[PDB]
Amino acid sequence: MVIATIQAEDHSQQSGTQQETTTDTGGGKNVGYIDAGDWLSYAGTPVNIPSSGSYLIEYRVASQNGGGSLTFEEAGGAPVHGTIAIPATGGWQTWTTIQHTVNLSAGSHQFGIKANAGGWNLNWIRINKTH
Ligand SMILES: OC[C@H]1O[C@@H](O[C@H]2[C@H](O)[C@@H](O)[C@H](O[C@@H]3[C@@H](O)[C@H](O[C@H]4[C@H](O)[C@@H](O)[C@H](O)O[C@@H]4CO)O[C@H](CO)[C@H]3O)O[C@@H]2CO)[C@H](O)[C@@H](O)[C@@H]1O
Ligand SMILES: [Ca+2]
Ligand SMILES: [Ca+2]
Ligand SMILES: [Cl-]
Repeated sequence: MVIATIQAEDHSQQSGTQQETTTDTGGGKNVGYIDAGDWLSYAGTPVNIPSSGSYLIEYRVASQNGGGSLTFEEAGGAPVHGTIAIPATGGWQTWTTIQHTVNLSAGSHQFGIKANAGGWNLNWIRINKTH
């Protein structure tokens, strides 16, 4: 089941990005202007992970030219949970949902996202239990 949908713009701390209106389905905002080394923290909204095992993490992303990469991690930078490439969608507001599985320990987590490479926008993240 879905543990949580986290809107990208609901970060508690960030470095180097900016919010903008999104035209994706449902409206609201996206995080843009993401460059290599930029980061977002969700430490202000802890997410309880009910059991140790596999979780499918989904990212609602847009990218004009491609080349982007992110790491899904614990806020602060360690441990790291996984990395995923962001494909080109051909527009800054042409959206798609990408997916990877990570393995998480049970308990209270504070998540963060680090941009390894830029060129992508983020609308929201969804964390799913798949074990
Ligand atoms: O890897 C070496 C390179 O590091 C670059 O700087 C990194 C830095 O080493 C790394 O620790 C940092 O991780 C951030 C982390 O600082 C930040 O912590 C937040 C926290 O989430 C927030 O809740 C709290 O309020 O404030 C903290 C900041 O004081 O969390 C994010 C998300 O988890 C982490 O990615 O990131 C830096 C930038 O990439 C150097 O710039 C480079 O010179 C060096 O070679
Ligand atoms: Ca930036
Ligand atoms: Ca959003
Ligand atoms: Cl970059």
